[PDB]
Amino acid sequence: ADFEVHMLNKGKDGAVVFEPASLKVAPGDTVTFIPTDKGHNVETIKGMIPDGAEAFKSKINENYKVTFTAPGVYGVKCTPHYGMGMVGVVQVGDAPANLEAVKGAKNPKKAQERLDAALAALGN
Ligand SMILES: [Cu+2]
Repeated sequence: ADFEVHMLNKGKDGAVVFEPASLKVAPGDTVTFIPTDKGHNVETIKGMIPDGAEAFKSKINENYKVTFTAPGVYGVKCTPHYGMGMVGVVQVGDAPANLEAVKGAKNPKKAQERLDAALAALGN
């Protein structure tokens, strides 16, 4: 299955957001990060990707389709807007096994707040 996430200067949750900021998918599903507004990208957050996955980083303004295979939680950021909290979580499967590893990863405050909210929205 294929899902879409919009990269926005602003949205429901305020300044510099992924919409949605949380997404539950199955192994092998894809997510396309869409540069609806200019100036954004998507990058994995260190400490927030499960065993068997590979970190990535898209180019600014790249329409970017990512396959999520290994189960668990994936934290993503927009590289320039990470400090400002432009972050999201993609969760592959239920009962993610890397949850406490990812909860311990270090993030700047606005990012941490939005990451915790996305984790809670996903049932964690
Ligand atoms: Cu951004």
